[PDB]
Amino acid sequence: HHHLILAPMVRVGTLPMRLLALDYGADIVYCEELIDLKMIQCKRVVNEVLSTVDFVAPDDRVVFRTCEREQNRVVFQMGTSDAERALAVARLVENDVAGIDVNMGMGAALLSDPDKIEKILSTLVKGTRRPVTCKIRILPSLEDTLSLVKRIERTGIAAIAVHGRKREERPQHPVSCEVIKAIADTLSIPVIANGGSHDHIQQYSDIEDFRQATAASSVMVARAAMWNPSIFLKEGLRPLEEVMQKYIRYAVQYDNHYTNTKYCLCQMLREQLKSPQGRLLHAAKSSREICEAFGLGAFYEETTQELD
Ligand SMILES: Cc1cc2nc3c(=O)[nH]c(=O)nc-3n(C[C@H](O)[C@H](O)[C@H](O)COP(=O)(O)O)c2cc1C
Ligand SMILES: [Cl-]
Repeated sequence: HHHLILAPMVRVGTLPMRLLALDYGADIVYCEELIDLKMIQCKRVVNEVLSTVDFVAPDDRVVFRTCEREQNRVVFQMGTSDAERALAVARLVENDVAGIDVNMGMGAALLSDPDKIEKILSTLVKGTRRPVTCKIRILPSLEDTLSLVKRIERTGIAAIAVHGRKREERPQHPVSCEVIKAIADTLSIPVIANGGSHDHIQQYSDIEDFRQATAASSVMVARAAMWNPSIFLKEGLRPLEEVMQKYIRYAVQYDNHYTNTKYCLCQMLREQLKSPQGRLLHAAKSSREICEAFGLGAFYEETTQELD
């Protein structure tokens, strides 16, 4: 069995989506990118009410929320440009996560500064027992990409995710499978293929096809999982209505901010946002209003009473 990974996605990658992807067969779940400058201000809070581990900012906002169900499968992705700050964030979350990822697709800007990438990654590798990973974008020239990935490997990281697109490449531009294959061949660490949604990934069987075309260790899915998290289910895609209700149940059970639930459902609805249900969802001013838009009003009242 080759690993099915939920790609890190800002706003999308909150707890309900990670748990939903796990239900449908994802082996590893990356969280949304969280900026180190925000994380360093947080305190670890055990939440008995929700049975979660919360990372709470001084304004009482829960920045990251995790639970036991995903403890051995959640990869924390940080946005960082400083090694000491990166390590302090890693030290905060390491007991509640299975991996620490560094965003290098801060982000794309880091690829132009390999001394910084190297400093941050080597500091993380030496500072935590958790496997350290990074997610990169391919460089304009193959030789530069190959030198870069070898230099990153020499830091001691556990694996590398490769989005087969260059910094200036829009989602409409095709992915470079041949470049991902060149990286996988030159490295002894696992290489995770990425950048395959829509153009290559529309159904489950497409995942293994993308892995074989890139000769990679595993596949990381973003857009296709965002549109329908049941993309990870070997038996085939589940009806969207069924997936959205399953999503809302987790959003309510783990007290997800209604604007975040609304955003994730909007991403799944796509063209169906013009339907009466898509309209009810856009108008929703609370979690109860999202639930009533999807026939989960009674579930909301029952769940709420138990949590209160
Ligand atoms: C809504 C959205 C948010 C994203 N946020 C992140 C992020 O937090 N971290 C990251 O490294 N990449 C982020 N990405 C990039 C994806 O992880 C991924 O590299 C890209 O979508 C290509 O994979 P795909 O073809 O499976 O969608 C984001 C992509 C989308 C669609
Ligand atoms: Cl990216």
